[PDB]
Amino acid sequence: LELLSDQGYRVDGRRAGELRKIQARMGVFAQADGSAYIEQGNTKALAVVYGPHEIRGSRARALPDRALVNCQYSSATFSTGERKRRPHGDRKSCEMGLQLRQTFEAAILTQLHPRSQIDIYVQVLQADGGTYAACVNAATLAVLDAGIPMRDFVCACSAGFVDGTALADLSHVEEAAGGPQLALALLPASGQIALLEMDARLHEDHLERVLEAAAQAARDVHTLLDRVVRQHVREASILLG
Amino acid sequence: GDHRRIRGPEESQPPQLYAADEEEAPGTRDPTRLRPVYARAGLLSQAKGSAYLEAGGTKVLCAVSGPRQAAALRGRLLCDFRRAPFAGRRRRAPPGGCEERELALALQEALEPAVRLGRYPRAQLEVSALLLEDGGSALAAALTAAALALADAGVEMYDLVVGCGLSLAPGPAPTWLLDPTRLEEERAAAGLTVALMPVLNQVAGLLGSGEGGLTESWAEAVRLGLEGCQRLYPVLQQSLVRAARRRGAAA
Amino acid sequence: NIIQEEYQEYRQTKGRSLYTLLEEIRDLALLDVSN
Amino acid sequence: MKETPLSNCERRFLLRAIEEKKRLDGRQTYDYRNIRISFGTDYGCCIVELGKTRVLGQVSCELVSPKLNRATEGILFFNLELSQMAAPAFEPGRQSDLLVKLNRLMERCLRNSKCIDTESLCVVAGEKVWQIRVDLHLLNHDGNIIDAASIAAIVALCHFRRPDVSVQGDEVTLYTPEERDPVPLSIHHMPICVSFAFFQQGTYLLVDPNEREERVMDGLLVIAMNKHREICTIQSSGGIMLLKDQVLRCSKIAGVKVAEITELILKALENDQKVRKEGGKFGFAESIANQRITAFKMEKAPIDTSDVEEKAEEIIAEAEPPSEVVSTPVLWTPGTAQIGEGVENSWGDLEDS
Amino acid sequence: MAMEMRLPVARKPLSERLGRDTKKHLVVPGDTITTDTGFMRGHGTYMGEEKLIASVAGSVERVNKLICVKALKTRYIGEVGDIVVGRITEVQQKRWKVETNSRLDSVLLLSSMNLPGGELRRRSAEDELAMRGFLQEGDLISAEVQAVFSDGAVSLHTRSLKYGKLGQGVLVQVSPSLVKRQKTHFHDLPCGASVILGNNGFIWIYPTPEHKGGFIANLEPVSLADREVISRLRNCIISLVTQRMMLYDTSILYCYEASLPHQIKDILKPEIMEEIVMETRQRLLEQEG
Amino acid sequence: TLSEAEKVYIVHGVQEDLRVDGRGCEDYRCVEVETDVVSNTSGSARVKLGHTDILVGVKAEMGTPKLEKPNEGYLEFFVDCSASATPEFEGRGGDDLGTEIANTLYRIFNNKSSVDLKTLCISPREHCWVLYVDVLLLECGGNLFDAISIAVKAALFNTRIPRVRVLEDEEGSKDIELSDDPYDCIRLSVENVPCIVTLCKIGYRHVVDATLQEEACSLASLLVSVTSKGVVTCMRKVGKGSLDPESIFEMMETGKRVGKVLHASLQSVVHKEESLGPKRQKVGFL
Amino acid sequence: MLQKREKVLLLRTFQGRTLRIVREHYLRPCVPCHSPLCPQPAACSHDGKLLSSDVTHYVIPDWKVVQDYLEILEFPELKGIIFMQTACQAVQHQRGRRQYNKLRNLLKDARHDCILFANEFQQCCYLPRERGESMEKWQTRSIYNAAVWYYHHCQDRMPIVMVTEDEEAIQQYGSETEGVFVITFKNYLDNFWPDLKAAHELCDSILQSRRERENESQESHGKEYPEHLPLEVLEAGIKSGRYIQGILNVNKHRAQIEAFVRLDILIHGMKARNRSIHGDVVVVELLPKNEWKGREPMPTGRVVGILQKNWRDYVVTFPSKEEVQSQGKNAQKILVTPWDYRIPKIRISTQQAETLQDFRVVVRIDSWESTSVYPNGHFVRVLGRIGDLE
Amino acid sequence: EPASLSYLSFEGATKRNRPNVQVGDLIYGQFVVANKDMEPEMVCIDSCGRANGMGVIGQDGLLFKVTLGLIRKLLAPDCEIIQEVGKLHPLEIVFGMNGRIWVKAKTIQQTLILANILEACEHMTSDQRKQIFSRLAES
Repeated sequence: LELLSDQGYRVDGRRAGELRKIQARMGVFAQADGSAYIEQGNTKALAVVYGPHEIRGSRARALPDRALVNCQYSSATFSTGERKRRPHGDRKSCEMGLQLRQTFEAAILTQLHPRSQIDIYVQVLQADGGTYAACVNAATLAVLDAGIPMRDFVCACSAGFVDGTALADLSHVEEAAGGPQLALALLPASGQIALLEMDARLHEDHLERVLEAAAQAARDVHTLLDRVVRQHVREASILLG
Repeated sequence: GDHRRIRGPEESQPPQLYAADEEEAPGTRDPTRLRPVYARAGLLSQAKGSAYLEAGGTKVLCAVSGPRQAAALRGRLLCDFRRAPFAGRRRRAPPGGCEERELALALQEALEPAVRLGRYPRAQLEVSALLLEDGGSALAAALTAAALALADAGVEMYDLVVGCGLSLAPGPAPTWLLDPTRLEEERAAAGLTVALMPVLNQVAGLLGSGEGGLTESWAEAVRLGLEGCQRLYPVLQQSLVRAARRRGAAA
Repeated sequence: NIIQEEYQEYRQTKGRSLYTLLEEIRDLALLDVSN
Repeated sequence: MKETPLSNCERRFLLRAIEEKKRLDGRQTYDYRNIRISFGTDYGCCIVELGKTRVLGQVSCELVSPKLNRATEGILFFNLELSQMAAPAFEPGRQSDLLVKLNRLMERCLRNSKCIDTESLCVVAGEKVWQIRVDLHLLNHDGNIIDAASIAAIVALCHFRRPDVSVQGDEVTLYTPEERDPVPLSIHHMPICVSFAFFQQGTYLLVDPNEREERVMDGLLVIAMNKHREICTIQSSGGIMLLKDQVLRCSKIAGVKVAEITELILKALENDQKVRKEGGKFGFAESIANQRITAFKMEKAPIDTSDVEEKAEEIIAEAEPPSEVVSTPVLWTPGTAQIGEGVENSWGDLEDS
Repeated sequence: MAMEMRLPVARKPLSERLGRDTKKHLVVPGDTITTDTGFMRGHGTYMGEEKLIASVAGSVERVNKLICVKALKTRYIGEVGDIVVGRITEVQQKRWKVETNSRLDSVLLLSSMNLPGGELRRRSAEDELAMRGFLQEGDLISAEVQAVFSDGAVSLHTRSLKYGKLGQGVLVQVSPSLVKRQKTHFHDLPCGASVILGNNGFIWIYPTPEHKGGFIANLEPVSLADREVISRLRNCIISLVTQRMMLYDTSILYCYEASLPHQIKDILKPEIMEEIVMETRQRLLEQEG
Repeated sequence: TLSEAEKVYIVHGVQEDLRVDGRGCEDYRCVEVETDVVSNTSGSARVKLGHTDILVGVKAEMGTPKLEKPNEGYLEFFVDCSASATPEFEGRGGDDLGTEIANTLYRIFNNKSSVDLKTLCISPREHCWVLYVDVLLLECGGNLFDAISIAVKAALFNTRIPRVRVLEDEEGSKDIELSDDPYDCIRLSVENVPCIVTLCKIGYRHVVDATLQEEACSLASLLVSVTSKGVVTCMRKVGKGSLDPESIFEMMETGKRVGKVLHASLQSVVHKEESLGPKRQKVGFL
Repeated sequence: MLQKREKVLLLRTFQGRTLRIVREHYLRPCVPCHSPLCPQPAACSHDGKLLSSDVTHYVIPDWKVVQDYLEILEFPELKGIIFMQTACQAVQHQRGRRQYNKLRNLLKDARHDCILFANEFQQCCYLPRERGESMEKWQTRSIYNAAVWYYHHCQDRMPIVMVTEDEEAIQQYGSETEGVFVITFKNYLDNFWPDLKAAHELCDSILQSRRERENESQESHGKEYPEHLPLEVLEAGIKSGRYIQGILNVNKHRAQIEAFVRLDILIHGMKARNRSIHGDVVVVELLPKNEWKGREPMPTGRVVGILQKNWRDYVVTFPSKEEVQSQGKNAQKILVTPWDYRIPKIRISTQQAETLQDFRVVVRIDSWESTSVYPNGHFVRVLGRIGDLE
Repeated sequence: EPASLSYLSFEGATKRNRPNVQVGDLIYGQFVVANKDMEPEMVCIDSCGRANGMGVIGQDGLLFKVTLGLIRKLLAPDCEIIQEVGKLHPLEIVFGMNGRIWVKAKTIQQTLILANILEACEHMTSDQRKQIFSRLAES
């Protein structure tokens, strides 16, 4: 099956270094302390966070120096072509939520809430392509909605490598083809990487180019989400006064 | 499969699905009769309170443990419903079942309206019921027995709980029946079970689902359920009298 | 070309090293010089 | 129970050392702790010791029916496990956030690299095919669990030898090491993990850190890269914030180190095969150091089995025979009978009525 | 009774219905704020390398050396001499625990409590037994913050006559940034009820205490003419708090007067709220302006 | 939880036909049902009764008939309770509530005439259609039963069930052949799908659509399942207090009337939403 | 910039499971048109192979004229061809990999006038399906609209000639835009290119062989080999004395025809050979003397079932590079060439074909299937290297 | 079980001039109650009350762990281990009967060498072995 024609167009019609269309929203729920909603291409995510509160259970499990970030992950049973229902014991949700806890224990400036918990929940309503970057961006937006301070605006994007070229924002069709996928979590101001992932084989000479293309696609996501945040803050400033 | 049990065959189809004897015909009866019931209290010796209830083809054993450590200002009432695997047409998975949890909750939302937990702060009561055989109305036995066990174990309650059961005939002129059996329950269209306090005259629990959609049949099903709960009371009246006469005379 | 600068850079340590000596000390302390 | 806490003197001591670029046990930055392999007697069993860590690897295969779809391959389980003896803290159900990342590291490396040939592990299609199942155990925790676990899995998989079968027409047959000789496996490449630790916000790095150096570190970078020049996985984790020249430096380091490690592994497997083929003695027994106080050897010994007949005979003869009060069974009504002191009446009746 | 079933309507963004341009300075996390020779960081910002970097979305407010960013969604932060309202969630041996929408729990010490009697009779260990009897689980108090602990905790005291356990009424919870700072947070609105505008986001509405500490129960029926007023204020408070309006006495009085013409049951519609908020906006515009 | 004085004020108000919102003893707050929100599924709904939030999905798949009857399909319910709704629902903890709702829904739908079962069988003893109803709790704001029994009738009204004309003949292509048309489906005749009506009892008066605060002041309640035609399917009593025989008879009339009005108004609103088709766009979560 | 749209699909898997997979589509403003009269160079910049205007016209098959008649459109006298990607996609998803590989070689060549056009990635040539449709009608509609757009972008300067083998496109589409015709192919040739009579004769050849085509393809139905049957039939048919059974061999000069049935019965044909291999024990009836053939009329047979079932285990090879790079790079199915002329080719599924093109391998056989003309297989083990004695 | 100090157990400590003790610091001190009836309790100045080197120790050294046998061997009146080991590298040690040792050499290299070579002195009996080992490590 052709994943890259001779003219250079992909299956869905975009070039190598081209992103999908994103369409976000801020302030979706009322009961919670924060909310967000993002649709990166054809993947629909959702995130809900709860502000610093008293530690549940009170089982002397606190940290006297910082706060306790607790992130979960779930997925609807109609998120793909087949039903594929899973119990709440799978190790895919735990490992992705553990990478989420790892990146948000590094992005959030957590040494300001001693003896406090931060509960982060992510719900995926339709998964087609990169789920990790959509969850990271949806929870960054939900945390911003909650007013929690952070060092920067963390954003994630993936990439690939087919026939000597580097792709960007791979889809499920391209992902399920046995290629060197790779994902980051970037802080735009400093260029630092909070998490790095890859799978399948790839020669060492093209790692620099796949990583650079992924970082550039993350910097391209940064501007598009930045305009959404600026429009939201200008909206609320207009509302206030 | 399970690392805490003895592993056998991975799959096992019971011979009922291969049973070449076609399903028989139940028959007919008078819907104004009750199966004779025998009740005994204080059966187990190592339990704080226990009771054993048997009527026709139904065999249920209930035991009550005393208050233990751990709406406070009030005590909890833990419940646990479990039926023997050797009951009914087929075998059942030992680990559990959604039917067992639904009936456990239908028990919990029916024995708490009787006892007064405002006398056991920070304590809790645990009730365990076991069905040795399913030969008729079951929820009409897991309520009477778990209330008799509570009354013989010396916990303070406002009144007892007496249960009954009903089922709907599948004919062109359906009529509700009292104390149905498996031959009259698997061929039925609907069923109803009531939990009535006989003295306080207050319904404790209600449950019913089926094909009867006119709000004039359920009035009779409810009120004949109330007549059943007022007719089963005297046997439970003499059962606790005999139980207390023997317990006191045992000193 | 690129292979030999970093070859001489990231080799296992050559010969008489401290780790060598301290492991010698460990297995001579646990030795048995009476059989 | 928990682990001894970390003082504020050890942190200071490790960090003045690391700034000065000298470590406790003498090895410089770009060094490994030397390795020591030991082979069992039945195939697919080895003991690797990296420094003072131990891992036990053991492969074993078995014949099942191949699911639905993928009718012409075989399956490959894995199950890492952490033994309570590795360290005080490990507890059967209280360390559930290391097991996951470890099993994952191992599975992504071994199964996505496509070095084992699971194509040619079929007998029929739609019917019985071999299902291998690797198993590793951690015995002693001294830091760098994953390098040792990976080397262990590699050696255990490159030392297994299957059973073997005859298939012709539509008929099966299963041999045994006396009927037919066990057969090796087919291994394309050898993916071997490497780890790096970062100290005081990426300013220094140290190759192959142990458990104390592990408690004074920010985050970890692992880079799994098979032989030749082909990288197979990387997984940054911990608390680190990385640059881009550094990933390349790390890749160079892992290349060099995996070259050397593959040298060692190949040499050890060859020597082991030579020993097994010469005809000498092998196994876990003939590995115990003899120049050491805690080893002792004893050939066989008949102890004296000359007396047991007499003792048993006199014991049986010298004790009281079974007695002869025989009891009677009572019959109430077919179905129930009682034996013992019995009950007075025939049965209770109208006791309280 | 018809059980009206309307359909959702797309929201109109940019607030074009009135039209305003902001003259403020707005920032987002990662933006580099002014980096002159010497400045002091406020709450909402942090420092990197010779840089003042904003860490939360909001608007900068400076008073003469101080760059800080004021976020529009936070949790309550305690300050000395601040009126708060809370609920008891735990009764301990020598304290209670009260939830007041803060990052932690708030402690009400037994040493600071108006015990029944309201005078100098005694204080000893005999009271410790019955302290957990009257202040039971899930009760409402209205106290004043005493001091700030070393980990963001707040200690609150009840050493007055206006503070103590509250009685009948309704509670409405909003965000703790819509209550306007004043010098009198206690009000006696000339409608038939009163209100306490807790700085932590707890709004309590209760009828006027007829003539003239929790000693009185007064568990007797409340007249019909008082419930309709409490329901009117409850709905008006929800209406004013929702879109933007900052809450205080005149806005609530203005909307209450504006709400007489039509019934209390029918005001839940998106447009009736709009036709009341705009009317209150223009009445405030023609009064203040 | 709420104090004793608040409970006394609320019960007195209920006895006076006044409530904190301002409605009466029988008024019902509006809802915002919608359809066709999810793409990958074959039917959707989104019910908003207040602070609560529901989202469901129906997917029709190929399957095998059960043993007792070959000319039928079956229904499988699974009421998930997402942990984003409330922090105490983190991981384990939403299992008991989900099982309670799923078993109640099964009892509601466990009848021969619920919608149909002939339509979902194509070849006796060899094939049948299966329906996957997937409820997803997003927020909890009280009265969850009616807010789910409405989103189920709504999603069931929006099913597709793409028609398959494959011949079962052995000589012919027995393997299931579809119609190859991406927009060729069939309706489901859901006119008489029942719904649940909850009637909380406070004091000696019963209240429809009680809020969480008004639910905490009540001691018992009864659930009735009524179709558009006005027939009863299931009847389960839930609560922590006794009820008395009389109040059953005087709650049945209110359950019947509220059910009839609820069903007629839902038919009217669904026909209004359906009268205009691909126009009006679709807005949800954005 | 771009404009998202969707595409549903109905994929049928091997197990009989269909699914409504949904997928993406991204339109663009400016699809390059690779023409020398594009009235704005910069917007696309024409960075590829670019025609030179000398021709009288331009002919675009709609989908079929390149599906089957492709073998015509190679003559270096033919000039001015442009391919619409929708036809390429049709032929790829309908004609396997061989015809498509010739087509893509045709395109990737600086000898002809072939280019490719992004009909489906252009913002006003894309059209969505409607109530009541088919791939053919939707296809012709899309091709028509693409033609009209290309004409109007050309400013009505170069006369487009839409050729079809559809007749209804002729009667309707070709009458409502001045400067563009919908004519049949032979009419195209005659009307324009007489001295190409060689093509005229090859077209008449292929059109008479076309009239054949439907007759051979509709006289084949849905069965390829006689279906087998039980054994009790074969005991009886032996005993009653209507079935001989012996060994069976094949010639090797001629190995698809000259099959012998050692009692010699001449088996002619694969459809007569009925999925069976040498060294086998097959039961056979006789046949009427009016249908026997020559080497005189010999007693040919008919095999219905195989009692006893004797296989073996051969040595085969993998295809060549320039025909693997076209298989994809994750090419599940593959074809293998045996080493003796007596054996058919075998269908197996592997994922190492691009790094074993210098080795002999070994396979076996599990099941002969009738929806394939070949038998299925699976790899067994590696062998030595082609070139060294070992 | 963990032990238990008191704020006034240090030298000259009162309700006002409390001593500075953080979490995760090493203390030299002696026991006064160690029966199997309570958590052990230790005071940290003296019997009389003048802290003789006791209190919080360790600022630029290394604390490692050895077995009880080596501690018993070193704490002997006829032990020449410390004198000879200190002949090569000047040192100062504070032994602990729980299996802990605090060392402080001059150079970090010497501290590494003393830390490694002291754990092995329980074995490798003197004379035929010790002089050659000392000569080899001289370097």
